[PDB]
Amino acid sequence: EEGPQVKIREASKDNVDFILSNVDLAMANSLRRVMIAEIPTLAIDSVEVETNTTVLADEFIAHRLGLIPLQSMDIEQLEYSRDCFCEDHCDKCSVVLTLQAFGESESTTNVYSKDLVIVSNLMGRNIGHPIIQDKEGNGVLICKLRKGQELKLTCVAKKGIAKEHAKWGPAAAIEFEYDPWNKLKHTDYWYEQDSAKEWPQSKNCEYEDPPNEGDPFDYKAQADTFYMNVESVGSIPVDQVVVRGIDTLQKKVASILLALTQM
Amino acid sequence: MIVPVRCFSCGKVVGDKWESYLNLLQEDELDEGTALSRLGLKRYCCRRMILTHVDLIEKFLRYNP
Amino acid sequence: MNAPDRFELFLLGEGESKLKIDPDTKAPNAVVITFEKEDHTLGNLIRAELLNDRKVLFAAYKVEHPFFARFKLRIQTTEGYDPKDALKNACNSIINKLGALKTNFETEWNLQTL
Amino acid sequence: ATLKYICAECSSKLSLSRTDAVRCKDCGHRILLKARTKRLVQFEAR
Amino acid sequence: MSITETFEKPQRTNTLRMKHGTYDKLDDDGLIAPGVRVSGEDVIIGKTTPISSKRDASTPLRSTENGIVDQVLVTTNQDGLKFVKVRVR
Ligand SMILES: [Zn+2]
Ligand SMILES: [Zn+2]
Ligand SMILES: [Zn+2]
Repeated sequence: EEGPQVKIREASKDNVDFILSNVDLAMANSLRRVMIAEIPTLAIDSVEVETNTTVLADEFIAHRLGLIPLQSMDIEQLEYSRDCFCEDHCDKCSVVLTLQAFGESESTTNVYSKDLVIVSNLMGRNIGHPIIQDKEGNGVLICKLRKGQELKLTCVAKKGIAKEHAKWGPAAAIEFEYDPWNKLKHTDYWYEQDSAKEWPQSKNCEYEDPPNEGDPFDYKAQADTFYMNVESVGSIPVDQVVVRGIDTLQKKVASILLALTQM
Repeated sequence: MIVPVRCFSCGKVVGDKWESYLNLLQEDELDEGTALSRLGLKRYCCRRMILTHVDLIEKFLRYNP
Repeated sequence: MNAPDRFELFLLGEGESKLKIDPDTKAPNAVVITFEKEDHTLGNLIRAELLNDRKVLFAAYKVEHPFFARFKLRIQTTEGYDPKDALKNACNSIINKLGALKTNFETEWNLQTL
Repeated sequence: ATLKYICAECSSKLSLSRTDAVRCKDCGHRILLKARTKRLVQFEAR
Repeated sequence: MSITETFEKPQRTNTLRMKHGTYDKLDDDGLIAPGVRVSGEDVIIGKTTPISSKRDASTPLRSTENGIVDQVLVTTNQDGLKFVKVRVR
């Protein structure tokens, strides 16, 4: 469809190894940054501690809670708490969850993220569900209790972005490479005896044509064709991270044309 | 204290693989390296996260008060 | 304690506008736009695009201090060509370019088996 | 109802004022802990 | 002789000797309880002293510090004195 060009190599519920082509490095890189820091998501951002006899401090547990990946499928149908016209929080802008655990058995009692319970009305939108990916349906191990120890909390999820705090980040890592063959000469290889022999060859060198001995430096060739690979943290489908990233960046660029308008 | 929820460097959820790492060692008698790799942890930043953890809560739990 | 809030990185404080346009004196047909609550993501993007336009004599961006979230965009264009227009042409060219990418992706994503 | 002070070892809830010495019941320990307040504490999950 | 000190909430009487802090967090036993958040120059240990009616002898939290009361201990010395230890997290 003319313009940017996607060419997926791998795909799954966790990673999207693809190949952006026919685009400026800037755009490629801008998208890379947006996926990392500006894609809306839901995450614990308030914890009320009623009972805590655990070996961990409140802020310690609180901190971890906020790091628990939460379902953010329909995150767009959840207003930012700072915008919402209510007082503090409500179902229109926040998801409330509870955690109640008691050291009953004699063996250590594990408090996972599955033990979290939504207490607010989700209104039918896929949101707030603690993400689970372990072959045991336990999820993230929040804390541990000895017989007698108790923990009664109340978390208030909220929509946020990574820029404000990494917890709100939907992405994990983002492989990024271009010109596996240093034809553009964007880098000067360090060596002892042999540049090529000492430097490991990249995966993407296969997906490209090795330079030819005689050909003089192609001083016009620019930087297009970037070999990426996104990895979702779970709060959002892998493909979504990309798509929504592309969309978010698109919004920013638009928020500026609108500024020129009312200017 | 306990398995950090995410890896400091990339954020990849790692705080949901402690018990698995442990079993992969005792029950399956696998070596640390071969174990972390089977947990999807390929980049040394995530690998170190688990391989270097110290589950001090176990000893903490050993107190009564 | 002295550290500013995190939202200030993307939220405009009171008495602030997303764009500040001023006439450059060092040269004709030049402007210096101050983008508030934005960083390298936009600066280098709109910058790279403004460069594809041949009727654009000058385009550069810089964040004067990493503590604050804002950057300056300076543009120079041929007589008759308004700099505020090159920014429009660039923005639109981006939005379109990105839109096409969003489509090409949601397509290739379908032809996948996993 | 209530639980002003708590014992260090037996963890048995105590509660007394002045002239009431500074011990606990059964356990002659003289430590005692303040016991967490009821006013719920809020936290930034950051 | 008969000149003791008492852990409690002082609110001025014939002396007006207190400090620029805020005793609004001490319980009647003159001690904040675990869970309470303390900062600024708040009073952690309110105490009085009648010199021969109320002269402030209370321990305020450190200035450039601020956290949450992690624990309070009320013991007795080897002689018999009443001891107080407030751990702030
Ligand atoms: Zn609301
Ligand atoms: Zn990592
Ligand atoms: Zn006792």
